[PDB]
Amino acid sequence: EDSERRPSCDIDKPPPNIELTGNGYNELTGQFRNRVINTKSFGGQCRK
Amino acid sequence: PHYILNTRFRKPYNVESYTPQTQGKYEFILKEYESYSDFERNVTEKMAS
Repeated sequence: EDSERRPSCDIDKPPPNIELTGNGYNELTGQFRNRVINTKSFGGQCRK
Repeated sequence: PHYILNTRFRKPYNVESYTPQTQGKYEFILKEYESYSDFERNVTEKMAS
C-alpha cells in the first residue's frame, strides 16, 4: 500500500509491442512462436 | 502492464500472449476472354434458253 520511491517514476509506457519481441521464432515453417523471454521485466532499474 | 495501440489492456490468467500481427497478403486474379465468329455464303445461278 505504502509504495515508496515513487514507483516507475511516472514513466507510463514500454515499447509498443515488446511482447512480439519476446515471442520465439521457427525457421523451417516461417511462422513465429509463443512468448519465451519475459522482456516486460524491469529489475527495478527504470531506464527512461 | 500491456500496451496495444496506445491503449492499456489486461491479460487474463488463461491467455498466454495476445499480440497484434500485421501478416497481410491479398491476391487478385482477373480474367478477360472473347471469341468472334462470322460466316456468309452468297449463291446465285441463272439459266436461259
